[PDB]
Amino acid sequence: AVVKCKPTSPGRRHVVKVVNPELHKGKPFAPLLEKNSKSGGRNNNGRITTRHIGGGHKQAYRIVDFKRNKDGIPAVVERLEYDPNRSANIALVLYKDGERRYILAPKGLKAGDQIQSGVDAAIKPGNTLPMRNIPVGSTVHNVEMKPGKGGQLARSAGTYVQIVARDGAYVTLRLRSGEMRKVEADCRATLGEVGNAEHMLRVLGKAGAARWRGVRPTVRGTAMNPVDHPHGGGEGRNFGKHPVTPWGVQTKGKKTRSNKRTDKFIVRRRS
Amino acid sequence: MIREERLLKVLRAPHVSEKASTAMEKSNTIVLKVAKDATKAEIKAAVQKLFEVEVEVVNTLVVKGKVKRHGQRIGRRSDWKKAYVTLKEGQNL
Amino acid sequence: MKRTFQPSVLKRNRSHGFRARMATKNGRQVLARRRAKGRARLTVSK
RNA sequence: AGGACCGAACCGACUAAUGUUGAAAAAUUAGCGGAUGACUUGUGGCUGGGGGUGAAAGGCCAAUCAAACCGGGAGAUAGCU
RNA sequence: GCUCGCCGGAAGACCAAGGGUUCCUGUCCAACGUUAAUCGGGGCAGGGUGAGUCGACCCCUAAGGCGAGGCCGAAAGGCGUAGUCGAUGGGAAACAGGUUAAUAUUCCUGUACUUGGUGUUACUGCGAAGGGGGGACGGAGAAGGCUAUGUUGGCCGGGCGACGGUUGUCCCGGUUUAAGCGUGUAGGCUGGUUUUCCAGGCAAAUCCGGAAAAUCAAGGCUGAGGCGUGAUGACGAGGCACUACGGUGCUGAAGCAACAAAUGCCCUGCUUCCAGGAAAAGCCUCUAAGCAUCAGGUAACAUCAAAUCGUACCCCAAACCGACACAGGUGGUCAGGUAGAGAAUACCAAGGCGCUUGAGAGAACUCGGGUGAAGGAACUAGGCAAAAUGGUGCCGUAACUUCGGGAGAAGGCACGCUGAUAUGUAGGUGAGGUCCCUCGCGGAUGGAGCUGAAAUCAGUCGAAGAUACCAGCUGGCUGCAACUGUUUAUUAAAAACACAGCACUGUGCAAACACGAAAGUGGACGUAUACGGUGUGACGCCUGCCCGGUGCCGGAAGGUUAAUU
Ligand SMILES: [Mg+2]
Ligand SMILES: [Mg+2]
Ligand SMILES: [Mg+2]
Ligand SMILES: [Mg+2]
Ligand SMILES: [Mg+2]
Ligand SMILES: [Mg+2]
Ligand SMILES: [Mg+2]
Ligand SMILES: [Mg+2]
Ligand SMILES: [Mg+2]
Ligand SMILES: [Mg+2]
Ligand SMILES: [Mg+2]
Ligand SMILES: [Mg+2]
Ligand SMILES: [Mg+2]
Ligand SMILES: [Mg+2]
Ligand SMILES: [Mg+2]
Ligand SMILES: [Mg+2]
Ligand SMILES: [Mg+2]
Ligand SMILES: [Mg+2]
Ligand SMILES: [Mg+2]
Ligand SMILES: [Mg+2]
Ligand SMILES: [Mg+2]
Ligand SMILES: [Mg+2]
Ligand SMILES: [Mg+2]
Ligand SMILES: [Mg+2]
Ligand SMILES: [Mg+2]
Ligand SMILES: [Mg+2]
Ligand SMILES: [Mg+2]
Ligand SMILES: [Mg+2]
Ligand SMILES: [Mg+2]
Ligand SMILES: [Mg+2]
Ligand SMILES: [Mg+2]
Ligand SMILES: [Mg+2]
Ligand SMILES: [Mg+2]
Ligand SMILES: [Mg+2]
Ligand SMILES: [Mg+2]
Ligand SMILES: [Mg+2]
Ligand SMILES: [Mg+2]
Ligand SMILES: [Mg+2]
Ligand SMILES: [Mg+2]
Ligand SMILES: [Mg+2]
Ligand SMILES: [Mg+2]
Ligand SMILES: [Mg+2]
Ligand SMILES: [Mg+2]
Ligand SMILES: [Mg+2]
Ligand SMILES: [Mg+2]
Ligand SMILES: [Mg+2]
Ligand SMILES: [Mg+2]
Ligand SMILES: [Mg+2]
Ligand SMILES: [Mg+2]
Ligand SMILES: [Mg+2]
Ligand SMILES: [Mg+2]
Ligand SMILES: [Mg+2]
Ligand SMILES: [Mg+2]
Ligand SMILES: [Mg+2]
Ligand SMILES: [Mg+2]
Ligand SMILES: [Mg+2]
Ligand SMILES: [Mg+2]
Ligand SMILES: [Mg+2]
Repeated sequence: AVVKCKPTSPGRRHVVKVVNPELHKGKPFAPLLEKNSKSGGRNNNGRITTRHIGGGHKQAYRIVDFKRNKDGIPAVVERLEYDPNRSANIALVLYKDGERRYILAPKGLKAGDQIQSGVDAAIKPGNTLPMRNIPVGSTVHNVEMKPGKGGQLARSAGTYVQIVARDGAYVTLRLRSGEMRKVEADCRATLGEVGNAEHMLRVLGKAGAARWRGVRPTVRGTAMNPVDHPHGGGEGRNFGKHPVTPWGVQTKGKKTRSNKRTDKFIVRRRS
Repeated sequence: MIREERLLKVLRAPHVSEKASTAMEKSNTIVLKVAKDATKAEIKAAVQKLFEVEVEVVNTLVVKGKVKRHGQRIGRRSDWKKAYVTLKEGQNL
Repeated sequence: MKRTFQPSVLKRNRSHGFRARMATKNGRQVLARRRAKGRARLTVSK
């Protein structure tokens, strides 16, 4: 459902929108809602620590079940919903014992579908199982890193993880980045891909669209004075230097990962 | 039961003026100078017991003292409390 | 035009008031200095 | 429907004249731009000086800014007047 | 006092902030007021601010602040849990009339309403730091139903006109009424009820959520306005009598309808879109520990209480911010008439002002404007400035184009008044009357009365009918930037910055990175369709060769190489 706006105005000419008629047009499930006020990139010292954040639409936080630890009880998908906090869509599910929860909506999951989590659940999209119980070569999403901690990998719209091999108490996984990573075989994964894969086909069309999402403008370092960026200065457009961050670190190709604690779980880097 | 001493403290002076006199003739109200911390109940009880009169309601306001000048020197008069207390058409204090 | 001083009692009290001075040792040093000088008015509170 | 169009409030500040010991330490008059938006505005809050903030002009941070203001080192030093 | 002029979406009225006696009265004119001053926001003295219902206080929380223990840090301190504060937001209740020199929803008169404590009666399962419900929420858009309000008619009171006419199809004025209570209407939402069960709501729940039955077919909640009452009252033009000439007192007619109509109400509604739209308490409901012929709750009545603080006055300003009685700045509400699309604009109403030096004269020159023979950009760096265009309806409109635009392209025609169409039309509103029923704020019909565009034909006046105020100059070639935005507060608004888009690069989550000696925090309650950095800058067609130098990435055979030994 990718549709382009007619050029009735200069700010509409290039707009491409993704609209899902399958989504709920009403209000979200109130008992699973929380407030999340905005930070503007400021930390508890009040200083800007991440640039280019501010403004944007008010959002309510939807408590989403990333653990899926309620094993044994089946559930039905009531509807699909828009989530402002993330790219992917979320689904409201009703457990047969009378409990309602939000889950990430995987690709192909519509109203009426049944889901189940546990060691003894069927291998079908939406169901969560320990990767010890999932056939090798399965497309999964919402992958746990530590058992019982909740899904942390492949959560954005359209993403998944490939279960490449299983030897010992460990499974080899291929991540969206191309990295090959070993994780413990007791970590749960949900079958299938994350839905809303057309999310990347959108074209914002105008500056105001980026402002609505809370992104503030980026000023090129080469356009400022030398006192406040390494790239600054010159009479006319001049560069004559190797590109760096505002803090002087070379910013085209220099590697920054330094974590010896988790080096043992990486099979190959994304390259 | 507000004590005898407090009742004897809370009344200071009648308020003499044209508006007070008119309140007396028209609405059967006496206007009093009372203590700054004196409450409506204390004023009512003191008026009833020392004036030997029956009271139905007490209205209170605080007067802000005036800033005047005594020979190039700044000087301010004190705040005070004034009470509009109504008598019930039978006592005529 | 819009000048620099836009009065507000609440903001003045919170920024320069007695409680605000007493809340940090530097503010208490301000009070100590102003008492040692002999100021008739220590703060903006009054 | 629209960072859509004309146009008041409102926000601004392109031209000209006046004023330049001003009515005003930045305005007035006639025109001028935006005017449902990246809009505007009230109240309160947070970020502190080699620091902040900056759709970036070295702009702004109380008529002060290529390093605020106040006090102190302090009677800095001055082959200069 | 009588004339004149000005504002009237304010130059009127009222809140908030800010100020603090500037408010009212008597007295005085030294100093202050850009002059005089008998006057004043000046001096001096007195007076003036009345609340259960307005606000604060109070209960509840947002951002944020503080923070027992705690974690961290040479010290000073930093951060933060349980908590506790913090409105700009949520939470009970009052209206109309009258009165002062100065207060009034506070005082008086009349009519109301809220909350709680005590006593009793009757009935009875009550009980929270806990569960559930609710409070509770966006932008835009569209009707429909109303009201504030206005106009006209009717009614009542008065008038008969300084100069031709004016007993009428004439002139002037008035024609007002609340909260509350009763009614539950236009409309909005939702299918109800009694059963039986259950991996859920941290345990319990009879409450909420889920599963199934049978029955019923209309129940429930919400809601402007209207009407009745409130009100045989109050108010009321005017009239009679004084007046200390400021004003005081008594009396008191009509007090109806039709039509028009909001940006206000129903509406926290409905339709729709994506950027997906606070919290907590009050409130309702459910049980646990536990009390249980007591407590405790429900309903009816009686009684008591609702403290304290603010309340004057200015508030687009001479009282606030600007050193000034300073052409500046200052958030919200109110919103009449004619014309008009209009909160533009012109003249007016209510109301408020003539801006704290005047009097003459009628030179140059300066400032702000009007008009101009013939010419018409010859001016000048440059058409700077000025002049000009300017409305509605209809007709018509090119290259180019991303097919939306270009476009109001260009250019043209009509425009006042009167009569007829039509004693006022198309349309709108709509009383009676009749008919019907689950009876009412009900439906069908009926159309009196009221209101009422635009068009046509014919005449008619002027030089001129969008006559004033108001209100696009237009076209042709070209550089730059795609565009809307932003910027050097106070000589630069631009071709500069940003931008949607593109690319390189880093980053596997205790992410990279940033702020922090640290604890922590942001990134992000995000997870590579993500986040940071860098350069370029919509879109179209595209983006060639060089890795010698410098940087970055990968490799470790050999050489050199620190502390150490
Ligand atoms: Mg960024
Ligand atoms: Mg960018
Ligand atoms: Mg520059
Ligand atoms: Mg540098
Ligand atoms: Mg150059
Ligand atoms: Mg070069
Ligand atoms: Mg009273
Ligand atoms: Mg009071
Ligand atoms: Mg626009
Ligand atoms: Mg425009
Ligand atoms: Mg500006
Ligand atoms: Mg102007
Ligand atoms: Mg405009
Ligand atoms: Mg400055
Ligand atoms: Mg320096
Ligand atoms: Mg020294
Ligand atoms: Mg010296
Ligand atoms: Mg020398
Ligand atoms: Mg006028
Ligand atoms: Mg005075
Ligand atoms: Mg006065
Ligand atoms: Mg004088
Ligand atoms: Mg005076
Ligand atoms: Mg401690
Ligand atoms: Mg703290
Ligand atoms: Mg807190
Ligand atoms: Mg509190
Ligand atoms: Mg408040
Ligand atoms: Mg008054
Ligand atoms: Mg009406
Ligand atoms: Mg409007
Ligand atoms: Mg008042
Ligand atoms: Mg000044
Ligand atoms: Mg003056
Ligand atoms: Mg002024
Ligand atoms: Mg303003
Ligand atoms: Mg006007
Ligand atoms: Mg002259
Ligand atoms: Mg002239
Ligand atoms: Mg002229
Ligand atoms: Mg002439
Ligand atoms: Mg001529
Ligand atoms: Mg001529
Ligand atoms: Mg000519
Ligand atoms: Mg020429
Ligand atoms: Mg020439
Ligand atoms: Mg020449
Ligand atoms: Mg010009
Ligand atoms: Mg002109
Ligand atoms: Mg005609
Ligand atoms: Mg050229
Ligand atoms: Mg541009
Ligand atoms: Mg522009
Ligand atoms: Mg400038
Ligand atoms: Mg400029
Ligand atoms: Mg972290
Ligand atoms: Mg560029
Ligand atoms: Mg370019």
